Parts: sequence; structure tokens; C-alpha cells
Amino acid sequence: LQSLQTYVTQQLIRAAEIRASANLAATKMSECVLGQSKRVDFCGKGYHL
Amino acid sequence: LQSLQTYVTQQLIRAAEIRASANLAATKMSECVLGQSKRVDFCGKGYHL
Amino acid sequence: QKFNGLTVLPPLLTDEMIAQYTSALLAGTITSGWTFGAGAALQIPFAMQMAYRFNGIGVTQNVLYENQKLIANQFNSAIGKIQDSLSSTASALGKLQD
Amino acid sequence: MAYRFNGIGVTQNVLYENQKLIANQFNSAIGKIQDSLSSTASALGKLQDVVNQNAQALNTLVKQLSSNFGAISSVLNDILSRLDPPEAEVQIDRLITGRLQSLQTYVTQQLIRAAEIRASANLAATKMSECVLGQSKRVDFCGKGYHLMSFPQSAPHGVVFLHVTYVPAQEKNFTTAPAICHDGKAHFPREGVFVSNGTHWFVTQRNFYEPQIITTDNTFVSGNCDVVIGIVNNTVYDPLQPELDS
Amino acid sequence: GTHWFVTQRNFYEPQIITTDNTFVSGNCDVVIGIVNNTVYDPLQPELDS
Amino acid sequence: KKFLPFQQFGRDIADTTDAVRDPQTLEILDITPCSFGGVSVITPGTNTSNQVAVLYQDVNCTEVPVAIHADQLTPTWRVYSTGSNVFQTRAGCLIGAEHVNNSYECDIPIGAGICASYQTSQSIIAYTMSLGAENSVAYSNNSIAIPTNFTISVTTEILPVSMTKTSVDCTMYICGDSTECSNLLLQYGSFCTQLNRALTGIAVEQDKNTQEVFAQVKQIYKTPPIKDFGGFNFSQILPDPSKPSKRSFIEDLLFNKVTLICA
Amino acid sequence: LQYGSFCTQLNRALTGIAVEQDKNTQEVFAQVKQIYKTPPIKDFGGFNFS
Repeated sequence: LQSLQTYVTQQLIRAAEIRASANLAATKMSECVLGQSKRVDFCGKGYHL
Repeated sequence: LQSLQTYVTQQLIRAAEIRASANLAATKMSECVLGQSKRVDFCGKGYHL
Repeated sequence: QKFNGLTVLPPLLTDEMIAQYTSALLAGTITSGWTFGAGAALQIPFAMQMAYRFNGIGVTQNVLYENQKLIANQFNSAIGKIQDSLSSTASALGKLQD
Repeated sequence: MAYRFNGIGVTQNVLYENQKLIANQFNSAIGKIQDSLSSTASALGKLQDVVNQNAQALNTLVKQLSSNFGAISSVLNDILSRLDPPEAEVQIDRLITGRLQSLQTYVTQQLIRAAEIRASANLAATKMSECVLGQSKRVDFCGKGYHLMSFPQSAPHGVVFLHVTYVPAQEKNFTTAPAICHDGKAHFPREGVFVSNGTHWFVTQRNFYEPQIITTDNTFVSGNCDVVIGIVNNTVYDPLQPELDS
Repeated sequence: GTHWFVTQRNFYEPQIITTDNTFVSGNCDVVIGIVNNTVYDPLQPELDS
Repeated sequence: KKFLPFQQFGRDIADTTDAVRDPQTLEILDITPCSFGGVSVITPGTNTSNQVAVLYQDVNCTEVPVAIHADQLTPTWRVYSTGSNVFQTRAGCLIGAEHVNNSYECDIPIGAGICASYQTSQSIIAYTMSLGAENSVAYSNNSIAIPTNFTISVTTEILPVSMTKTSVDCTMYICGDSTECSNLLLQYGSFCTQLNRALTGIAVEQDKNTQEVFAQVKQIYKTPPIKDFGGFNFSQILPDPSKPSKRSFIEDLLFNKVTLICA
Repeated sequence: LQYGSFCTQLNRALTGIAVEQDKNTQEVFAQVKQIYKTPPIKDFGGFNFS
């Protein structure tokens, strides 16, 4: 049971990190792919095209 | 004590998630409500007014 | 559940205070556009504010000053539709309920 | 700085005419920032809070070694000396369970704090990319007001961004119209707004009062005068006639 | 089918192509797909003076 | 609530008794926990004052005198348990703070819109926080406010970027150079390796955070020896070669202002 | 009592979570320094905000 608790806690933390990464990816898709972003270094290095 | 520790850990994880949500809400209040945002799909679908 | 040391009601800001904050934000945005969010609140007619925001999206002012009544009707209808959709849908508030 | 003023919808001429005032204001603001940091010990609350949280977590972890956890003693050597193997094993097992639970709790708390710090560092990197390496149009992201620029400063386990922003200071009231009617044609400002005191009508940039005569170059024509609500009669000066006649 | 106009990109508001609606950049032996049309000068009707 | 003839007990959603019928008379009596709650101390810093107020959470001001009292240090604790300056709020009972009809910006958040401030002789005053200064924009459909001047405002935003990279040896921490303890711990599997891996990952994450935040430039740019930027002065933010550490005045101030971990 | 300060850590974590909730609410909603009020007559060029 302690092993399961530790594994599930680690999985929850990793899932939170992956959720943050996926939110960033969705934001990039919305702003970088569906449009032109003026945010510097957001959609690549340089003046985003 | 194990039950209480599990509850507190779950509460901490949920609090982190809700803090991320609140940061997103504060950013949306700052950018969409107090101004006009050029970010695509951030302040709704379409050209934000 | 207040039977084993669970004491839960420390909201710092009452719902009335949060509603007041939202009303202040609404008044500021309506009567001053985005100016109040970056310094002194500067008044401007709402039609001219809408023209400014149309210019923000790359559309000239004249379109709003020529279709103002149509745009206002569309906005009012959209707001009414949002109210009706919220009233008629129970899963709209799924996140807070969850 | 002129181009960064252009970024916030303000022409270059205002900066090129008030360069001395702007430089004095910037220097005074920097000095005030230094003075506020020096005289206020709570300015760096976030970094100190992080340091204190880590220190207290470590301190509690180390103090947990002094807890019996139901054993006869909290010292391994004392248990070994005072007891035989058959029961020393169970006492050591109790101590091991307690200490392992404490270590697991500490590691979980450290993981959560590390996730929070990673989020904070991602935000700091985004601000550096958008606020320091460029001018951000996002409202209230790089400080309060119309963002002009930013400067990074290192701090123990943290970064301090000095956001320099443009804030309107002295507002004045004027009468405004959405369009102007000159010859049966509606005129709308090319980039600005129509303002007017009691007598005359001018066209001025939105973020700074710089009244100018409403000429054909300052405005563009679109439709007649019977569609716009609030259109006001006025004359739109056309430079062509005085130059061509002479 | 017949005429050429210049319009804002987000709303069909056709307008006569004139020297103030457009800017010149070199001769048109390089641009691919360039078409031929009249670019009226607003000063032309004032040539009577 | 009305029990059925055969019903004796009553339980809530949490399966805890909250109602019982009196054996003598057929009447139903509810059961609730009486006090619970906690005691918090509201105080301005030891500097500028020593008097304090006491907040008893989720309790009525009538029950405070018997809430763990009658055995406390009488002379100095009865003053904060009874007497005047007793205020009932949604948070609980406040003792030693004078309720004030005015409203100021929150200083010490009590809760439910109630805050406390030491300002007035002087005494702790509890009030309802004011969301801000009331304002009314002179809105008209043909009036506009245009700025006739401006201000250059510099503001600080402080963001933590890393933690101390701490590694704890699980075997040593649990077992101090004890062969028997280490052998017993070996029976628990790989927990120590998991904890060590987590800590190492945290340290690597701190290093990565620092690199991403600060390593955003490939070249190392340098300011000109002659600093004539049109009147703008960056001495407070540019590095100072005079000091042994080539760091700006503000950077040195920040480093000094932040303050044994090896103990 | 023999188990150390686990109760203390749990209480501190819960208090920090509560303070975090308050901070989140303040950050989201307390973004306006003044309390603006709409004019008594709601004439906004045909736009209705009732």
C-alpha cells in the first residue's frame, strides 16, 4: 500500500507537469499555428512568420 | 495519520492546479478585460473585441 | 462534516466584495475602455471605444459608425443568448461544480 | 525609446521634444526604486519565503530523527546495546518505518515545491523573453501601464525585473465627435481622434494631447453625413488650393 | 469580372485604386502575378489650373 | 425532525449520530459538537506595540469564557477572554479589538470582509475592508479625456527561479552507520533509490530553470566605455567594476538584503 | 506525541493552502485600484449592459 501511494503521488505530480506542458502546447498551437504571434521567442527564435 | 497525510497531499496537488487556474484567470482579466488582446483563441474564438 | 476538527469558512473576501470588484471593472471598461487598466481612467463614448477596438482588429472606424445600430443589436442579442443558454444548460458550470 | 513610444501608440516627436524630461523621470524612477529596495525589508518577500520554506523543511526532517515512533529509544546504538537481536530488530523496524515515512513526506513536499518553482521560473523566462528582449503589448504583464522596456537583475535564487512603462499623467476634457461633415462627406481620423474645446475642432493622437488642424491628410472619407450618429459640421482644410493657386 | 479595387482585408469595402491607396516600388518586371490596371492620380482633375 | 415509531437513532451522510429519541418521552433531540475551533492571535509587530487581540474561530462570544479557561494564568488571560471589546463576526469571536464603523484598506485579514489595524490611546480596531476609493467617470456620449502629459514609471517584479539543490542519502538518514539497520532497510525494496532519484531530478530541474531564465543570450554584449545615452543613466543597473563582484548597485543591494543551511 | 511534528506539518500545509486561495482570489479580482461606477443614465449608443 505504501508502494502504491508513492507511485500514485509521483504519477499525479508527473501528470500535473504534463498538463502544464500540454497547456503550453495548446497555447502555442492557438497563437503560433492559427495566427502570427508578436510574443518574442514564443514561436521560435526571431521574428515569427 | 496515513489517511490524513494522503488527504493533505491530494489537497496540495489540487491547490497547485487551482493556483495555475487562478493565474490563468488573472492573466485573462489583465489582458482581455483591461485591454484588447491580439493572442489568438485566448480571449474567446475569433478576433477579440 | 464539522465533527472531527474540520472547520471551514474563512473566506477573506465576501461574495458581495467580489461582485463589487467585478462591477467596478465593468464600469471602468465600459466608461473608459482600456485606459483605466494602464493609468488614469479616461472617459470616451462607447461607440468611439468600439471603433478603437475595431481598429485594433484591423477594421476601419467607418464600418462601426455606419452599422452602429446593427452591431448594438447583435451584441444585445448575443448577451441575451448567453443568459438563455446558461439558464437552459446545467453543465455550463461543470468546472466549478467539479 | 522613440520607437518604443511608437510601440505604445505615441509618435516620436513627443520624445524628441521632451527627451530631457523623460531622461530625468527615468533616472528619478531608478533612484526611487533603489531607495525603496534599500529602505523596505519586505520587498524581497518571495525569495526569503522560498529560502525559509526550504530551511524549515530540512530542519523538520533532521529533527524527525529524534522521534521514538513508538520505539523504546530514538538512538539506534542505544537500542542495539540495551536489547537483544530478536527484539532489537522490531524496534529498528519501527524506527525505520518512522524515518522512511518522514523522508517520503519531505520528498513529496520538495517535489511539490519544485513544481511551483518550475512554474515560477517558466514565468520568469517568458517575461525575460517578452519584456526584456522585446516590447510586450500584453496588459499588466511587464508591469503596470503601457510597457516601454524592462531590465533584469540577478538575486539569490531569483530574478528582479525593473519594468519601465508609460503612464498618462494629466488628463483634460474635450468634446469629441465620431466623424466630421465638410461637403456632404463623412470624415474619420486616419490615426487619432477628433477633439474640441469650446470653439475649435482638432485631431489629436489618442494617448497624448497634440491638437492639429483637421486637414484632408489627417482624415479619410467614407460615405455621406446622413448615416453616422453624432457627426458634427466642420471645415476640413485642403492644402492643395493655396499651393496650386500661388 | 471587370474592374479592380482595393479593399480592407477583413471587410469588403472596394475603393478606387489611387496613388494614396498604394505605394510604388521599382518596375513591375520582377513581381510574379502582377496585373495591369489604372492607378488614378487625385491631382489629375486639378490639371485645369 | 420526526422519527418513525420504530426508529431510535439518526445519522447524517457521514454516518455519525446526530439525533436520538429520549427513552422516557417520545421526543427527538439533536446531537452536535459544542465548541471545536481554534485560537489565533492578531498582533502588530512587537515593535510599536505589545497589546494583542484573540480570535476564536467558529464559536459564539458567549462560550469563549469557558473555552479552555478557569485554569489559565488568571491576571493576563482573563483580559483576553472576557470584558469589553467583544465582537462577533462570521469568522468567530474577537476579543481585545474595538469594532469601528469606518472602513479602511485591509491590514490584518481576519476574514469574511473583516480586517484589523493597530491605528487609533492607540488600540486594535476591527473594521470592514474597503475595496477601494469610490470613483465615478464623467461619462458622456460626446466627451473624451485626453492626456496632456505622461510619466515614466519603473516598477519591480521579483520572481524566484531556483531552490537549494539538496540531496539526502536515504540509507544514512534512516540508518546511521548501522549494519543491522541497513540490512533491515534492504527488506523495504527500492524506496531509497526512488527518493534519491526524485531529489536528483529536483536539483537538475533547478539547474535547468536557472539556465532557461538567464541563458537567453548567446553572445556576451558589453556597454561602451563612454556611457552617453542621451541623458539616460543606467549606473544603478549596470555592473560596477570598482567592487570585487562586477554587479550593479541594485544587484548588490538585493544580494545583501537576502539572508547556516550547512548546519 | 511520539511521532514528532507531522501534525504541525499538515497544519502548516493546510494554512498555506488557505492563504493561497485568498491570494488567488485577490490576484484575480483585486486588479482595480479604484471603484468605478457607471453613470445613472445607461445611454451607450444602443449597447445594453443591463
